[PDB]
Amino acid sequence: ARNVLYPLYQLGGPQLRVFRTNFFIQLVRPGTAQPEDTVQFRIPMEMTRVDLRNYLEQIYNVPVAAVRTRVQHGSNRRRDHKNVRIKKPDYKVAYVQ
Amino acid sequence: GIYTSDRKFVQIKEMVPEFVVPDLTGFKLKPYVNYRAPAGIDTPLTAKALFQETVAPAIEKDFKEGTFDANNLEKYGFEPTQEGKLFQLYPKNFPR
Amino acid sequence: KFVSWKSRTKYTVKPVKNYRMIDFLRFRPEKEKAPEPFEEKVVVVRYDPCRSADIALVAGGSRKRWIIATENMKAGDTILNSNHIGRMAVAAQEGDAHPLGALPVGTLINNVESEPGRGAQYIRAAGTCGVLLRKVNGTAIIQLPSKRQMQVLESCTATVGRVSNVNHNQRV
Amino acid sequence: AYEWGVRSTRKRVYEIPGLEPITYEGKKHFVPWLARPIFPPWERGWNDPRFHRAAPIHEQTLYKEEPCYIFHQRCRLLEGMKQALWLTKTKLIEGLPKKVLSLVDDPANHIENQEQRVLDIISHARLWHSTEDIPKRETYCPLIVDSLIQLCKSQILKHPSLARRTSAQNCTLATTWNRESLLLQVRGTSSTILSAKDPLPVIASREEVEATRSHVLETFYPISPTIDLQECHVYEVKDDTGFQEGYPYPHPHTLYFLEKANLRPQRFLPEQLRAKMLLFAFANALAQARLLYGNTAKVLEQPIVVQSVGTDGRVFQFLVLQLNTTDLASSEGVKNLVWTDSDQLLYRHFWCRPVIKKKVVVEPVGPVDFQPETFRKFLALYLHGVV
Amino acid sequence: GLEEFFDDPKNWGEEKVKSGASWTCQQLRNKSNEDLHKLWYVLLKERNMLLTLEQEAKRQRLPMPSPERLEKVVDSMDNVDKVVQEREDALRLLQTGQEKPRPGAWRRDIFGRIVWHKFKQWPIPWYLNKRYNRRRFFAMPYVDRFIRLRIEKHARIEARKRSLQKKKEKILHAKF
Amino acid sequence: KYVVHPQISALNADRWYQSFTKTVFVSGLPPAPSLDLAALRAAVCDCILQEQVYVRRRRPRSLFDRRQALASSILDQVVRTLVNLLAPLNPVLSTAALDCKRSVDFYWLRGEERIPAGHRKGHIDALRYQINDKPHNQIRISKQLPEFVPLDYSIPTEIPVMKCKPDKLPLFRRQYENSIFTGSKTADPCCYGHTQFHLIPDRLKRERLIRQNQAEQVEAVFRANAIASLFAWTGAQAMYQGFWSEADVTRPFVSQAVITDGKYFSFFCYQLNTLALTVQADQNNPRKNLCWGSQSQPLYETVEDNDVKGFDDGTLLQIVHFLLNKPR
RNA sequence: AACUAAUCCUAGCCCUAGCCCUACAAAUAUAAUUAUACUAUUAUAUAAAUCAAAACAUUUAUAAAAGUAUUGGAGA
RNA sequence: UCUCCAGGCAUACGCGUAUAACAACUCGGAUAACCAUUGUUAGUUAAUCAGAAUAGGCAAUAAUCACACUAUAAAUCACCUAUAACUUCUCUGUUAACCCAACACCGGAAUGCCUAAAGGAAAGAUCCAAAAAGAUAAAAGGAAAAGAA
RNA sequence: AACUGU
Repeated sequence: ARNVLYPLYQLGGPQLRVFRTNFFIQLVRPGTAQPEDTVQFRIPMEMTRVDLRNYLEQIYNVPVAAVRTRVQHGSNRRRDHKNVRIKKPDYKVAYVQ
Repeated sequence: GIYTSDRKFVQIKEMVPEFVVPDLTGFKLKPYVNYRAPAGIDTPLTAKALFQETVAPAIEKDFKEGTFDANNLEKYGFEPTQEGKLFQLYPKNFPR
Repeated sequence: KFVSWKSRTKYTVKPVKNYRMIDFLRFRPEKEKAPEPFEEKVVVVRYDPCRSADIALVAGGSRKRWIIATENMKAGDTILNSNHIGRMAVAAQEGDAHPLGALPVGTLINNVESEPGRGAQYIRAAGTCGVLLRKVNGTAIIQLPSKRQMQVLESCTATVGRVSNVNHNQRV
Repeated sequence: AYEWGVRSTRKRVYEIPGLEPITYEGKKHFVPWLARPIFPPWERGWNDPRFHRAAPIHEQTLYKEEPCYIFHQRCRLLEGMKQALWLTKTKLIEGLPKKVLSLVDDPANHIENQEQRVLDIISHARLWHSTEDIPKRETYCPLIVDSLIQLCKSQILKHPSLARRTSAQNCTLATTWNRESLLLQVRGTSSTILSAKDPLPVIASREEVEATRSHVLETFYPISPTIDLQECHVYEVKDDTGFQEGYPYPHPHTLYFLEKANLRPQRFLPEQLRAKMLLFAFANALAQARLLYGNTAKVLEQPIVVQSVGTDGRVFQFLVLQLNTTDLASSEGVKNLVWTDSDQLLYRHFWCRPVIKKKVVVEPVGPVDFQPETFRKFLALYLHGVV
Repeated sequence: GLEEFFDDPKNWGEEKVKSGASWTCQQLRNKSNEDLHKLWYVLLKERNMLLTLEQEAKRQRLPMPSPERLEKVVDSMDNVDKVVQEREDALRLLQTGQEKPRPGAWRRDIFGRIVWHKFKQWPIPWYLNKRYNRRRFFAMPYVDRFIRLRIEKHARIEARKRSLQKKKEKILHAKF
Repeated sequence: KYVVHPQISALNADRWYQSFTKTVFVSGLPPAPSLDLAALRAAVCDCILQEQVYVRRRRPRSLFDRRQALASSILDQVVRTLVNLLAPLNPVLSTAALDCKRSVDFYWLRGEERIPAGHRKGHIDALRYQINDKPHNQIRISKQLPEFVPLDYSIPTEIPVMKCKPDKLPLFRRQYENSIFTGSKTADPCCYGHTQFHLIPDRLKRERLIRQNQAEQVEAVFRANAIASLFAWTGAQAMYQGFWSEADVTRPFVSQAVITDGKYFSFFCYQLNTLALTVQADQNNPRKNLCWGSQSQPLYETVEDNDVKGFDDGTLLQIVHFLLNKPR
């Protein structure tokens, strides 16, 4: 879940459970050359790779062997008619084996 | 997780969320609804409506029977505190 | 409120990250001794980065501590420290700490204290020597490096001899 | 100026009766227009080790009024040898045991190409072992001892009886005993405690053991025997031989202690090393005696013999200790017998790289003024009790 | 499953995919609490596939078939949340009377404005939390001049508003 | 140049290393004095009980290295006693050199790539690699071991080839010294060696790998480490003999390696036939490097009281066979 | 009838009148906008001078009675 | 493929998409070609590379291959004793011909490796003006070699 | 002083 507040943990505190997930992910054809078992995903920047591992394993029942994630910087060179820089939204690319 | 001394990460299992996934097998509710399906008149649930639907019948029956007292208000559903529940309405202590 | 760089819990004679913790109260009665004449060994005369004069490591009995070095202080010397105020003057060797009542008139001294229990504040620089101008009963006159001749009680502690770099004033 | 007090620190309304001043406690934050509230101690609801503070020694339940003086590796005795003798109630005989000297007199004991193999090992231990041009004592000093032990251990071919002993890894030796009513404890570690199934042969006869009664422990006024020892008020009474009970080799043959500090100021003096060895060697022997004969205080009918070797990779110290008495409460009586060989130089100097002076190779990559006698003395201790 | 991230193989290459109306709020309210939780994931799964398909379309520089499908799902997903939130809000008010799930209060900043400050949970209390005390919730004396300026600024805005209306009125006469 | 980790968790890691090295890994052991084998068990039983139950040492502060530290101590002791017990039977071991956690280095080029961007766009650049390994223990001798198969031996099993670049799999190129090292300097007389001992960390151990679902890769982790260490180590000796890619070895370089996960023990044999992996030197070479490895096997079952139960001599026999083997 | 150019009417403003006023998420004063401990936490002096006195020094405003008396280097 | 030139590669700092493919040929490059411009899409993958408990007790002796050898310019937490905790791999950085100098500046810019295997092109075309600038050469002479005052 | 296209 993104854009939400998570409970602070103290010693002996309850296990963290997300009953409804706001994370939305997109499977993308590999831009680079990757092994066939490897799968690329565009995921929210606040998601952890463990969350993706749990996300795929639980919601989609997909077995995962390895995960590699990268952050792609969004170009801010573009400017509008007023000469105000336009920033491409940064996205996280996750390589899941 | 928490980073200990020497800047070494130590994952806290409690702080790592566990995705509770509902069982969608046999569930008739789907991404879309037919254009055939007529819309229902919106009746949002409120504290008064929830009290009327759930709490009012119990108190009404007890009041007529005479078995109503201030000590047993929690019996009708009052929670003096939200502590102890996995989901606390206030302060909110659970993720969506 | 500033974090002290002298963060060592215990006084030590080893260089401290180096800086050596100096002691300007010469007569601190060390363990297993009475408040009476006791002797210490000048183990090594090293240089203190945080002080102008070079420090002499004085080790006696069960306690080791750094101190400022006098003109002739060198490694392996034996230095005496006495608190007893004898009826007659106590034998004085260069650099030894005794009450001004013990010291004899005219001896060059250093690391003197203006008031009893104040601690050494004058003649701690290189080449500075205070002359014991006069001595009577429990009173003595010490010429401090500021050129102020001051009279103090005999309880004040004076170390005989000039400070190291004896010819500092003679530098040309 | 001498400052009394750490130099670091240097460069109505409430009393009124009938009403209480208002404070920003309700605000939950400081505001200049409200008085400072009085805050009671905070309760976290759980115990945090990060913010937990160890209680002072006196508050501890294990606190004991009597002070227990504990000696460890870093402890350095002010009097060195003299203090160690008094604490351990031992009598010192200069040189190694007569038996040990005779062990290497046998030609079979001498290793084939012993000097050459030692020379090669020293060169390997200093230069060839690592890719660094000039390895430091922190590295080569542990290695040279291990290589020499292996070279000595290779003699199992000549003497199969050497298979009866094995070397542990930094076992812990500890004992507690009283000297003239002074509570003394020695805590020791490090070494490989070479242990054999049988005790090392007794060096001194019972008549010599009784002769030690004449010997008197030297005293050093005014300094106390407990100087340089860690004064402990929270302690537990323990005797440790370095192994749990049932160990196949209950008898320790040798106790090795190495000083690999590269810098001389970081290196303990040879006298201090032997003093540390004496206390540590004494503790291990005492633990064996207490286990065998219980906690009773008496003259030992069968002395316990243990050895210790201390080296920094260039200087080698050989120590042999025989425990003759367990009645250590008194300062006079039967005394333990210790044989000491000190300042045995394997080599005066070693050049880790070829030394070219005036375009001439004055010094090769090898030990300078190498003394094979030191290894022979080392070999004598290792083979003692087998050959 | 991986296949769930993708559309029906038959639907691939189609101009559009036949889909119905989005879930309305009342129908979701009629559904049970457990059903609502189950539905959200079902709604989400289609959204991810549509989002998954859309990104591939962006990579291929191709249009997304039946883009209204994604909007319908989002409407269904959004309607679910309010219904679930409404039930949570009703129970919270009854048991505690709090109109907000998170503790909060109105506080004055250093600029003299009054803003709702949401309280934060801390492992330590505020009085032993020096940093929290370091945080400023008080207005300086000089802000009184700013407050007067703010009142004057509001009056100026109304005066400018009348000027804006006057110019619009002129053209109304000119146009008509 | 790429920085290669001998022990890695990558899928098909053994295949990846073989492709860069041109090593063929045949499953099983290579084609081929009594010492009271029962006595070794009793001696080894005491050694296991010695460290686990008898030796007294300060507890580690971390509390996580305790399991790893214990495994190292028992393995070292068994090795130490084994050398002494085997010394009377084989005098070669007396002259042999045993290395404790010393590093093996090797540097070689396999594959190529074209720079796609930058000031050097379009220039062809070879893929540079480096393996630095520190085997738990290894035995170095001054005489080459008996060859396990004749030079130029060809088998149907083929070297792997990697679809993706080494970068795609986690492997990062860094500029630093190129090193080829046998575990000791060229000055050291022992320019050959018998066996290598490896201890796998907890992260790569069988229990974690099975939990991670990479149970099949447990052998791959075993295979990758063995192939990396032996090839890197064996190649250095041939370089110490003057042989390089264009001066490929005239005699195959052969040796053994054992990898243990703390409980299971695996035995590996490597023969180095080709020093030519550069395109120029490999342009004309029919030889291939051959590796023979055995699956990991438990050495004992459990430690009860002061008596270890279920010790497996079969693994011990392989160690006995390795220790007794000497050059012909 | 030519290229460069030019053409236009509202964007809004201004002054009085009237009126006072009392109306997403997430992150943040730590280093503001850094999801949880550190480190206690904080604005404001006669209003002056410039200026006038042709400089400059005390000094120099900021309904009728009446700009009168008084005051003032009796001068601005 | 030929002729010729000879500081190259990493990290730090800074920059922030200038990266790459495609499509454009107007504007930007201090002129074009060609793109560094314009538009579109892609990119940089980390358990290993990089960034992000407490209280007491107690420490004399530089380095220089540290040994000898001296010296003056003066140069070294640990470990013990207790208390407390009790099974961990996430987050973030990763592209580029790049930065500070108004610029695709001429200079400014920390460190390691290495000196060509790395990295490059002085020629927009034609003519062979004079004059001017730089370089080389001198019959005989030598201020109209490097020594003295 | 020599030296050299100064």
